[PDB]
Amino acid sequence: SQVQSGILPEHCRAAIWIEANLKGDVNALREASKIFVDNVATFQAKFPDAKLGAVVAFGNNVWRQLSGGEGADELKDFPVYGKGLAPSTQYDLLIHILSARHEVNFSVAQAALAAFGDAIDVKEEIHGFRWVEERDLSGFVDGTENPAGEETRREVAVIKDGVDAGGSYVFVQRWEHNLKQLNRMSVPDQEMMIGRTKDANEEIDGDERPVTSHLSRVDLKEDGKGLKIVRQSLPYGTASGTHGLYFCAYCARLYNIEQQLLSMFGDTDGKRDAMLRFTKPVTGGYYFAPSLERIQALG
Amino acid sequence: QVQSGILPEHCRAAIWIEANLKGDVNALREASKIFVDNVATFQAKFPDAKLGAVVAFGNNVWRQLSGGEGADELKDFPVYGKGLAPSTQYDLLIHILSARHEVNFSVAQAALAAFGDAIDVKEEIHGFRWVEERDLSGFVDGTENPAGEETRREVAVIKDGVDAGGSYVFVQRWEHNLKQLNRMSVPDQEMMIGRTKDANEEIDGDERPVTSHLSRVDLKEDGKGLKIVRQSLPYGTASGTHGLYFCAYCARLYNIEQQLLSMFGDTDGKRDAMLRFTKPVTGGYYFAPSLERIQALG
Ligand code: HEM
Ligand code: HEM
Ligand SMILES: [C-]#N
Ligand SMILES: [C-]#N
Ligand SMILES: [Mg+2]
Ligand SMILES: [Mg+2]
Repeated sequence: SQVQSGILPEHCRAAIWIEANLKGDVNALREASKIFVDNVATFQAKFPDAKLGAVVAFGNNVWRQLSGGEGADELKDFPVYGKGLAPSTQYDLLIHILSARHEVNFSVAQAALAAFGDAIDVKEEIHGFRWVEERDLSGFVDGTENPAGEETRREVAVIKDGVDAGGSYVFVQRWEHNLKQLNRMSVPDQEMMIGRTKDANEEIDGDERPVTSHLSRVDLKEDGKGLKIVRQSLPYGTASGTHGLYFCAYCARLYNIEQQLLSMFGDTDGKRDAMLRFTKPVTGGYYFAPSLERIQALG
Repeated sequence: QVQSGILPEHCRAAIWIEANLKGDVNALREASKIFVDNVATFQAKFPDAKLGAVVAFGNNVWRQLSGGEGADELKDFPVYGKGLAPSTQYDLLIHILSARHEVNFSVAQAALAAFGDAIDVKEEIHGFRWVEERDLSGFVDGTENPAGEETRREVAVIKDGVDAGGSYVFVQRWEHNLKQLNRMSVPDQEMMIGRTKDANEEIDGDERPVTSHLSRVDLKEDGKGLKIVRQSLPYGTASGTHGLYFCAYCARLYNIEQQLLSMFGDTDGKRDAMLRFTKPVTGGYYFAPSLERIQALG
């Protein structure tokens, strides 16, 4: 019934994402997941000012085993989109921790690793940070059309009824920005690529921007109803090394996310997102975040 | 006028960049002036960040930029303990610290834009203050660090001569093995450090082993402490490499070297007990000139 604490929080400045494969028997994830959510409650009690939230989510094969094939009807392994333009790196477990304090997130990440122990093989650990003026590292404001407030975010992200009530589908994809390539583009060119102006963050009218602009690729409607998602993405990386956006989105329907990916990567109309001129996705996975009561009923 | 990153206390986050000079040493002259101007711009834009930064130079490049004048104690970081403390001496150190990691990141990008392809970045470490100002080992870090601008200036900043306003910097990245630490009982970890873990109380010098960290580094010469200004912070990922990025400033390189000779077995043949769970993997000495000296880089 109860949603996991990390799906809905807004404005968190820091996050940690851990993606891992299952090394042993899948049944090891049952007690580890219960221990971890108990650990999250302990850290929320110890650091109330952190406004800590976390999510434990599962890949298709593992979730089919843990659920006995019941529910999560849209869950599947992340496919390769655009025949390869969006790679697929589907793992078994996703742990997303977000709060106002990176140091508290770090302790929670250590608790997650202690709980799962050697049952998992960590493939990725990314430390996200909100950058100046809530900008992506490209220099464009991120966040503007993201669903706002608990009520609307719950409507978009949280499954309303049935066996999966309180759960959500998660999509994660790490992008590597080439800022030298971006800086070769004039600001008019970068704005036509995104579909919003850079300094003032004003939307460029849909009839004035290219159909390849990011907003034209992802602001999708079906008979006038927007295919909304709750984004929790953040910048990550080092200034001298790899950096970019760690894309993360929650939705009550995996469909909304998939339609945006088919659009961005050329599968819908043969055109692809103009942001591929300076950044590329290097990982990709779909996961199912059960409700807290469902995690308690894993035993 | 001292560089802004030496003296600030209680920084929440830092970025350290260590690099080698690829191009001409003269490219570091203009780049350093641009960078200190960028730091002043970021301090004006983000006053709440309490942003500071330091540009410091390795022995060979500082001898060229200074014409061999001053910085009498500067030298390439040697290995200590015949190898226990490795040496990775580079040409340039950029240290950025503040209350806001996001501001540090913009300043790091400005540093890389200023130096451009004249440098080869060897290391970039993003430090974060952990819960209760503890090191990742779980011990509080900073208790006996000089407190207040007056005392920190006395310890870190050169008082007179050509180098007035400058400071010597030492950086050393440590990689913690928390599995090895967790195999130790809390009393055994407490005798290794020389302070109690939860309460952070000093264990009397006559009660703790001479190998305890405090016994290795709380050194006195005729009753006067060999003080240093530490700016170290935890770093890393929970699943990968993590530890302490050690950073210290001192008006005399001597104080730092005496602590290293002690920790790594060169003084009395005994080594720091912390080597049971953590090890240093980089090491370098740099000279941080005063701001007036950076302006005069001609
Ligand atoms: C390099 C990676 C990406 C960057 C830099 C990026 C950047 C942005 C920016 C600057 C905006 C406009 C401000 C806003 O409304 O939040 C935006 C909007 C959006 N992005 Fe992305 N994005 C990225 C990847 C993605 C991906 C992979 C998806 C979905 C699969 C996505 C879905 C959205 C949605 C739904 C919107 C809101 C569009 C609207 O309704 O106006 N983005 N993105
Ligand atoms: C793994 C690396 C290290 C760890 C985990 C570590 C940890 C600590 C801790 C827990 C304290 C006690 C609290 C305090 O006064 O701050 C301390 C004190 C100190 N450390 Fe370290 N330290 C490390 C490396 C070093 C190094 C390389 C040096 C110098 C070369 C150093 C010099 C000091 C000094 C001067 C003190 C204050 C001692 C006193 O006057 O009581 N530390 N360190
Ligand atoms: C889009 N973020
Ligand atoms: C010691 N830090
Ligand atoms: Mg719209
Ligand atoms: Mg003492």
